[PDB]
Amino acid sequence: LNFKGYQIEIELKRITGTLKQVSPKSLTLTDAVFQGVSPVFKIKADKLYDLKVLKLPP
Amino acid sequence: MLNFKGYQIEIELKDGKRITGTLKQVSPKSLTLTDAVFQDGGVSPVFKIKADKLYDLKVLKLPPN
Amino acid sequence: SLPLLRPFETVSLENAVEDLVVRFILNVPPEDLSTVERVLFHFEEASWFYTDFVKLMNPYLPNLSIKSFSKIVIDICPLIWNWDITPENALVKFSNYKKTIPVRGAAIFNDSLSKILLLRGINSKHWSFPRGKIGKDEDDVACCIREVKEQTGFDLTGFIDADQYVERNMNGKNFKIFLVKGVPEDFEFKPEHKNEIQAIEWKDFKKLSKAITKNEAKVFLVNSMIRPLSLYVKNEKRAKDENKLKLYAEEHLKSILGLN
Amino acid sequence: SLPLLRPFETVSLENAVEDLVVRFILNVPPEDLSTVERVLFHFEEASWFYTDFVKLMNPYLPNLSIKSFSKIVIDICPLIWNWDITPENALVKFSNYKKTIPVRGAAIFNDSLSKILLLRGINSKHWSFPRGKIGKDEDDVACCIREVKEQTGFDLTGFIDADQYVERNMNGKNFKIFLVKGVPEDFEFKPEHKNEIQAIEWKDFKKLSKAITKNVFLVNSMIRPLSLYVKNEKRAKDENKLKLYAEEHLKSILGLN
Amino acid sequence: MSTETLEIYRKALNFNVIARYDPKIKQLLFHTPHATVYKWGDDNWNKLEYQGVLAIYLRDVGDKEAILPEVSSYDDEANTPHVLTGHDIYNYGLIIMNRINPDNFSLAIAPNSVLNKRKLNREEELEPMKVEVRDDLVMIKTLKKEVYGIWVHTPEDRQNIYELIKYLLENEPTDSFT
Amino acid sequence: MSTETLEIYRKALNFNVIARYDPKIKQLLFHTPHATVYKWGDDNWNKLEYQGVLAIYLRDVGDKEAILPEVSSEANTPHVLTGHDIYNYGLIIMNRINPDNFSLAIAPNSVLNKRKLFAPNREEELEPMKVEVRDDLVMIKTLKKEVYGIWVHTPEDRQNIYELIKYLLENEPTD
Amino acid sequence: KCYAGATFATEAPQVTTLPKPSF
Amino acid sequence: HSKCYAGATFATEAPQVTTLPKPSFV
Ligand SMILES: C[n+]1cn([C@@H]2O[C@H](CO[P@@](=O)(S)OP(=O)(O)OP(=O)(O)O[P@](=O)(S)OC[C@H]3O[C@@H](n4c[n+](C)c5c(=O)nc(N)[nH]c54)[C@H](O)[C@@H]3O)[C@@H](O)[C@H]2O)c2[nH]c(N)nc(=O)c21
Ligand SMILES: C[n+]1cn([C@@H]2O[C@H](CO[P@@](=O)(S)OP(=O)(O)OP(=O)(O)O[P@](=O)(S)OC[C@H]3O[C@@H](n4c[n+](C)c5c(=O)nc(N)[nH]c54)[C@H](O)[C@@H]3O)[C@@H](O)[C@H]2O)c2[nH]c(N)nc(=O)c21
Ligand SMILES: [Mg+2]
Repeated sequence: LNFKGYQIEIELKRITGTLKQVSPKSLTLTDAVFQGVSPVFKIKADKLYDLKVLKLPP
Repeated sequence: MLNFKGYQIEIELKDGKRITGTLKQVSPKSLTLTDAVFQDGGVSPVFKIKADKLYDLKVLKLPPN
Repeated sequence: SLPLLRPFETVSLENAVEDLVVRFILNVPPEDLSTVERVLFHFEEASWFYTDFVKLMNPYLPNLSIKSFSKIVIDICPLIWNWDITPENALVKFSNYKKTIPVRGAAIFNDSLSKILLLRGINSKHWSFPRGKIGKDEDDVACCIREVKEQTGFDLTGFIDADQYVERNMNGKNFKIFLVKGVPEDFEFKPEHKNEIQAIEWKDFKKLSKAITKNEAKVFLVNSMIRPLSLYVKNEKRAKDENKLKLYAEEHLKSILGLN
Repeated sequence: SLPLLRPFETVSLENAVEDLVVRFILNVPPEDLSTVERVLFHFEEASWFYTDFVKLMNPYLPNLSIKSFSKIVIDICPLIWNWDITPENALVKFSNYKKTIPVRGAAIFNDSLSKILLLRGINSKHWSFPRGKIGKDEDDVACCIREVKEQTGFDLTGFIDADQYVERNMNGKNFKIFLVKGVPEDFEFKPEHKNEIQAIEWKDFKKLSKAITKNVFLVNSMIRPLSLYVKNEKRAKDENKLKLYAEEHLKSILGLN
Repeated sequence: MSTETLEIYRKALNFNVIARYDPKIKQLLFHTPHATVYKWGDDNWNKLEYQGVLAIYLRDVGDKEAILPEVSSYDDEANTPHVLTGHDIYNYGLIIMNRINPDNFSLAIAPNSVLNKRKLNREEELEPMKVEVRDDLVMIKTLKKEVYGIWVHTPEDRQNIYELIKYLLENEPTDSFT
Repeated sequence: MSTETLEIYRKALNFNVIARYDPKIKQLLFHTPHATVYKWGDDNWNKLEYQGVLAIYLRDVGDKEAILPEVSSEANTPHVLTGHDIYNYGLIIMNRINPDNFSLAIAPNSVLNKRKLFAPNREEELEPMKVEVRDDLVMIKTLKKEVYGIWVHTPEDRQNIYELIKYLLENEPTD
Repeated sequence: KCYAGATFATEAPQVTTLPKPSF
Repeated sequence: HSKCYAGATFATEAPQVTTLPKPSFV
């Protein structure tokens, strides 16, 4: 049920990062690269148009 | 068939700007849409775009059939 | 974390019943002591607790049902029974109260909508969806999630869409069963409480639909809700296929043009 | 629009040559008459046009090699030949030119990466990729789609990634073959020209995977970089069943819909 | 090695060859080295299987009793034009000697002044032609309402094509223009 | 049927029962009808399996040889204290989930730092507790360094507990 | 005839809304 | 001997149907 650690991309500006946790309301990333790097990045589903996943931590 | 005419298409430009329209015809170099709506505002009955200016493309609906 | 003892293994039935009284009935907030029903829910929890835990800690205790349990409790701790109703008549009023409590449940589907997850209770009887009675000031999706987690051990947080549901009123009992898809048939479903659920099994939804269209079977609610269910699986399977064609398309278009 | 006759049916050989000369050499833009190598390509397409069509209309006509056809052409129309070099020496200069021309091809895989389509022309007897020479101002992809569509009769316009390829050089000749999958085995394959290729077939990528490791044209020189691709592709498909799962599930927990 | 000699031979042999396809050709009026054809249909352009040298020529139609010959297409297509039948009244012609297959591209050209004589059954289904040039494409609407688009290799000929066809439509035969 | 009778029976019976778990209980100090407990680790709260009435009580440690009992038989589970019984106060949740109750020892800061002044330094290493309220959650840093948060049902009690706990930490213990 | 169980049965908040200890 | 190509110089110069103007009489 957990997908934390998947390589994730979000859009509006595009953010790429590692999934720290997901809830119906909020999404957290680590080592987020900016279309800039940040150790912790907090984003809400309100500011997300779309989401895509490419790579897994296995 | 080689044609995807009637598919509902949404494309993106350099600043994440998105154009939505119905696929009129497609070739390796150019893409044509009808009734294109623009994210930042404005409609157009026919819209012709070159593959050079496209950063990503994704598809929404199938043709009504 | 101070070390405590385990008196339930070594106390007489009377002191064990007193323990259950301080745990379930004596210290609850005032609203839970307002009506016979509100407290009878606590009697019920205490009886279930006795049966599941303390009776298996001290095998010298007898096997009680909620009726005998209520008898003994009102015997040993008379100061908690505030009304002048026979505990039996109070029990009939309890069932009457339960009769009209909304029930929220979930029709649960495999990602390939071939099978649907159903369960049967201790009196095997028929099969139905995981379901439960609504709590105090609780949303229907919170109730559905909580009750399917207690009945199956599975959390339906991300899977529930609050608009896909079926609603049926049978005897003032308002049934609402949500529609969910994409749960793994892999998961091992255990109930949170024993003596509640007899069996938990997937059923072939096509064969089950043909079976409910019998000449006259083995099912509760699902037979009453079968056509909205089937409709849901039609839109979902068809939508999966359309997502396949769509994917084929977008990949081919990104081949005709230049992704790189 | 206007009803045109078919002179090729009843016309003498000299005049049929004249028709071909009008079609293919007489009226080409000057850019195509610059060198002997350039004009000889128009001679070549003209010869093929004679064999594939004109010989079919008038069976009373002779079978003409490229050499013989060139002879008859330069004899019947001497004004379209402005170099004093022998045509049989000009043919060897021609081959000196066609050996430095790049060439693009395709690795054709089914959904099951069991089979890979290769072709066998009449003379070689050793199987090889579907490929061909580049044209003027042509994307390598468009090139590949054109020649693969020619030899195998299949349009690859929606099956090619500009990044999944591998290239090596033989003798100054820059080769380049892309890697495609998902071609339908069911759909038939035919050369667009009847007289170019004998057989176009595929067998299991494994059944003759290591038949070449005894030590088959060109595919052997790029089997290892190809092998990496096919295995990567199978386990990436088994992965493909999973990435979808994760994607849609994460999408349902948010306002993606 | 002579330019003038080769020019003469080119015009002469082109005439000799086109004559065997259209026996009523009388004079070559224009020629361009390469041209590609597209047909308009389904509100879309469709590349046709025609490619080669293009020529516009005058035709002899003084005989008022000659009917266009009857040739079976023999099918060696998805969409093929209507081959004109009936009496030969078409002053001008356009042809593309095809490099792709042995079927050449053909368009008849008639002035409006000729086709509006229908007044006073007809074997003809003729409507005034149209021509326009835009974005370097030469678009033509034929006498039977087919719509084609010719793309000429040499750019300065594109306009030159348009201006010729337009002339041939506004005036009756004269033997007067390039 | 009399409010004064029922409250006395509640206090007396609560003491009688808690004494069967912590025999060293001496006096009930505080009680609240319902309380849920969470444990903190991995920078997010985890809801434990304890739920029910909460009681803060005084304990009897006049005896000095007092040694704690033992269980009849990874860091997710708490550490149950061993060694000398020197804990003046106790907190307990009477669980409605399963037979195991929630226990938290409470030793004031003075008694602890005074316990420091003892040669062996062999008895179990402890740490002064802390207590906090934030957005109606009552967080406690235990002697064993574990940190918990308590959600009490009755709103007025959320403050009360805190002050009381704080009181029990800051002051010397008697009566 | 409204609800079942304890009045406090479903009042416990989710961990995602709880404050950080910070001490 | 490099940069060499084959066939007619005009073989692929014809523009693709997606880039052509629409007639003003259809
Ligand atoms: C937690 N716990 C339970 N138990 C023991 O096992 C039994 C189950 O627990 P409930 O008492 S909380 O009962 P539930 O199943 O949750 O609800 P409902 O039975 O009141 O009613 P509906 O099935 S939602 O239906 C509502 C109305 O329609 C009628 N109906 C019901 N069924 C199954 C059918 C059917 O198959 N066919 C038809 N035609 N109608 C049907 C229904 O009768 C009603 O009128 C408890 O009783 C306990 O004995 C426990 N035991 C222990 N030791 N520990 C626990 O924690 C525990
Ligand atoms: C359009 N059309 C074609 N044909 C028939 O084909 C003949 C004309 O030849 P192509 O130019 S269409 O192409 P290919 O036949 O493949 O020969 P290549 O020399 O152009 O180029 P590479 O084979 S990709 O090789 C590159 C160089 O290295 C030499 N080489 C070749 N092989 C097999 C090997 C080998 O096994 N091992 C080594 N070490 N080197 C090798 C190769 O020789 C070359 O120099 C025409 O005659 C036709 O038969 C047509 N026929 C008709 N009727 N109509 C058409 O339109 C047509
Ligand atoms: Mg239930």
